[PDB]
Amino acid sequence: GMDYAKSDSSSLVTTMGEQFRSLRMLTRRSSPTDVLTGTSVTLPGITIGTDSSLRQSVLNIISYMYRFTKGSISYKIIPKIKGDLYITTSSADNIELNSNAYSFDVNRALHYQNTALNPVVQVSLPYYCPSENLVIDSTSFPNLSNLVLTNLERSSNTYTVLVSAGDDHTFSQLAGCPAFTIGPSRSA
Amino acid sequence: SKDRDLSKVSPYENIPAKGFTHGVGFDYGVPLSLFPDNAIDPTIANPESI
Amino acid sequence: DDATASQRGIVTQVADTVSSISNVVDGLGVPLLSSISKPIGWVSNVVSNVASIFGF
Amino acid sequence: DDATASQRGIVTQVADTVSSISNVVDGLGVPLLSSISKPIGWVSNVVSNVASIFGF
Amino acid sequence: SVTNTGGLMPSATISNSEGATMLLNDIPDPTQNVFLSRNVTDNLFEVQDQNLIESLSREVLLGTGTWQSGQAEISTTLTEQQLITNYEQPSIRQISLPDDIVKGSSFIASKLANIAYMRCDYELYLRVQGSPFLQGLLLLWNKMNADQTSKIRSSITEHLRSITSFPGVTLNMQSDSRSVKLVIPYTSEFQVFNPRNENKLNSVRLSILSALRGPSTSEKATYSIMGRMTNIKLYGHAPSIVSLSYPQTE
Amino acid sequence: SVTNTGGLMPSATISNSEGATMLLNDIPDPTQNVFLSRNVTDNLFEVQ
Repeated sequence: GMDYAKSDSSSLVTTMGEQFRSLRMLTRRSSPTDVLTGTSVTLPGITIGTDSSLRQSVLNIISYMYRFTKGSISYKIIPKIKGDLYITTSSADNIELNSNAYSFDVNRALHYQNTALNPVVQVSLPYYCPSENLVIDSTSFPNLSNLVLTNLERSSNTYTVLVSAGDDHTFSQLAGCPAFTIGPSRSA
Repeated sequence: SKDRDLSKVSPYENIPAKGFTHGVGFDYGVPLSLFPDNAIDPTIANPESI
Repeated sequence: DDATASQRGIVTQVADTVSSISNVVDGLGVPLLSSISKPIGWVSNVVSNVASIFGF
Repeated sequence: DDATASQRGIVTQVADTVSSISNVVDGLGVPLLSSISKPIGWVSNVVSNVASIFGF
Repeated sequence: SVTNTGGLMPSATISNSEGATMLLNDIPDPTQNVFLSRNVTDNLFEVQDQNLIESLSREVLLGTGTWQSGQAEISTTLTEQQLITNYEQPSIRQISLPDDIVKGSSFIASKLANIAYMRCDYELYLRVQGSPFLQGLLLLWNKMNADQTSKIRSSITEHLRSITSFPGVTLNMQSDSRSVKLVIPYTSEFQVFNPRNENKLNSVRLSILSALRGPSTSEKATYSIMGRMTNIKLYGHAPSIVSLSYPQTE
Repeated sequence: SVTNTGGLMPSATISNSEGATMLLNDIPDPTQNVFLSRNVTDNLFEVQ
């Protein structure tokens, strides 16, 4: 080999409060995405990914080095105008145009919450797929479940959302890195 | 039958989500599913052992 | 061990196991996925047919 | 076992029993109602005449 | 020991196979005047035996070509107009799988007749030839499922330092053996596929990683690709026809 | 442990098959950065 290397000699506890040796721990941590104004709110599905713009979740950034995903994902939601709201799942087939029907009419799993008491909504979305694996941004399964939320009376509102990997979640197959920016934008 | 309770008054704090930025410990959120504890094992379908 | 993990009530312990490290390079290595595996704990019930499955 | 089920405080366990499956077709079968039965637990008190029944 | 009434009260419990498939409701009667034999003795030189799993694993030609100095070398970096437009890095050859084989080889195309679905694990073989005086360096590498994801995610990954971190193998001409082997594990959402339609996934590619050079200008050298399946698992019986996807109704 | 001269004095005794047919004059070199696995579990009804 012809190494000059001699192995280190340093204590772990002396300088910083923790140490981590995996990327999963960084992903379990929850981070902000983008503000969702209006009635027809659209949270990302478990297929996740493919955001434009430049602001983006940490999970969404780690997402580009891999190819497969599997497992449930978590959401925190903070409504701007306080008051109760409801959470429900749906699918493209599951929708109706009777114009007297509404989102409760399918009997999916439901979640109620008055935000005046508990401002921070916390919802975990499970993993219902036929296949053991999912290529990221797969379109091979059109009817995968997708989240929806409604106040009754169908009034407009904004939400501060922040996603995280579920404890069940993982990535697999290591593709190489995307080009990426690092510093603050130069000039104006 | 309606016997007196005794016990003790105990202090608390209303903090809705004590630590989500932490990399460890407790989800808190309710899964949208039948059965409170969904799970699957990631380790099985992996392309490699490590 | 989520049941015990929630019953004990402390954030830190999160169910211990010891992984089998391999491919050590310089005192650091890569854990096997096979040993990072943790119990699921509803499966035993579904296979053994506990009464609670039927709601009774 | 609702008393223990509430005292232990965890949602999952819900008092275990093992049912006697029958009429298996292909690895799946139908539990007897006789064995899905679970304790009621006030009846013992009414039959044994515990004091609490009389309010004293 | 009882007269057989013409079709009144036959036995109702009979069941027996004829072929490897096809169950049958009643037994044929083995009556005939004589039972004859095989006649011929073999009297021949021996030859190795043929098997189906064995037949499927046979090696197949995939590509062949010249390679020369004038061809472009892959870029270290990207610029804007090509970053927005999903630019792909230039290559000597690219090859789809497993179609190059199954729909590509009439032999294999025939051996898989009337079987419903299957699994496969590929091997590939690069064999380059040129003079001792030549200089160069190739790369043979595996682009993943690619097409099943977003156009953007198969775009920002094409540059040198990423290309060299995909699964793959390099080939210097300094080597005397001048040949390499590369293994491709099966990988998809679906657990099986019918061979005879457009089940196109993982695209193998071959790329220059150092320009060919010789004492004179315009030197050239030859190469050949070969490949074979392993770990195969065929599954099901069906008419040999193209299949259809979910929105479509048959 | 010897530098491989580009095609001068290769070993002359090598012989090995690739497919069930076709003998080959020299061994391919099994070098590559990673060795990956089969991925999918079967999850299916059995068939003959």
